[PDB]
Amino acid sequence: SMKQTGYLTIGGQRYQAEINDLENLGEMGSGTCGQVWKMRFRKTGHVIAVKQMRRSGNKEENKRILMDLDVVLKSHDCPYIVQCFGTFITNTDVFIAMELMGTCAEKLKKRMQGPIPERILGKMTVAIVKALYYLKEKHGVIHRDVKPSNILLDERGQIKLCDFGISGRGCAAYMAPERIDPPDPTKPDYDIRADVWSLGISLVELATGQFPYKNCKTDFEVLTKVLQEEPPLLPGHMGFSGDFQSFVKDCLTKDHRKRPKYNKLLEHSFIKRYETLEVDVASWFKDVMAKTESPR
Repeated sequence: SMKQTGYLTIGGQRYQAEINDLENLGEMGSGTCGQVWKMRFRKTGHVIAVKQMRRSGNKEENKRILMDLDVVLKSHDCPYIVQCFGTFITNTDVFIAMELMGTCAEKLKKRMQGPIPERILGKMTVAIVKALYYLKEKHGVIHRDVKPSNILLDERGQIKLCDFGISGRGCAAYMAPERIDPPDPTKPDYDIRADVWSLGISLVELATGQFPYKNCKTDFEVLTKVLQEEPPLLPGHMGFSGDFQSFVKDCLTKDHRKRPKYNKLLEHSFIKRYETLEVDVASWFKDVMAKTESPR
């Protein structure tokens, strides 16, 4: 069992450590200053993310950080969920040391300014489905907020579900029909199928480089399109495999009673393919970052 405070376990090795052992390399991402830091563990050279939860901080927020951390700590055996290396507890702060990902899919799309290849999305789909399934099966957690910002990638070619909100209960953009409008009054609660829909939308957005409801000027207009319009499917003339089109058509079934749960999606040929097909996500990632690098 991982040493949950005063230690960092990284690689397979446990290191006694404390906050002064980390060099602060600044905000982990744009406007993350004061709260999530990129830091270098001086003893090993590892560069990690450190979330700083101030004791004086917002209480609801700290409650969510703690719930999410509880789930991350008990998700040590899931390869598809970002890992906690350890924590440091001082009189004024908790520092939560996390795996450092390069970017989320939302920032990746913004930086790319175009379609993300099918092969990359195949590996992504496998990782995220397996992460969501693990969460529900092991921890009883319905994620409730699947979208590109919660899908993380790195230069090692790993693709993992973000810790943010990973404990479950704008991005109304990704809301399933039945979540917008529970078709049964007497049994109103959406379930994991609503996250399936969100995954489908996310895939189409990433595959095309266009959010499927882009021409909407208000959040409510987007909800009206989700309900009134045919599900926004993959185009037929971008060379997408029939497996990918099917996978997405399945995820985007409007009638949630006919939409696959994770168990069923894990049988899909799209997933079976990308479980075993070798895809060099690492090289791809490094290449596209290099091609889109702005001078310092």
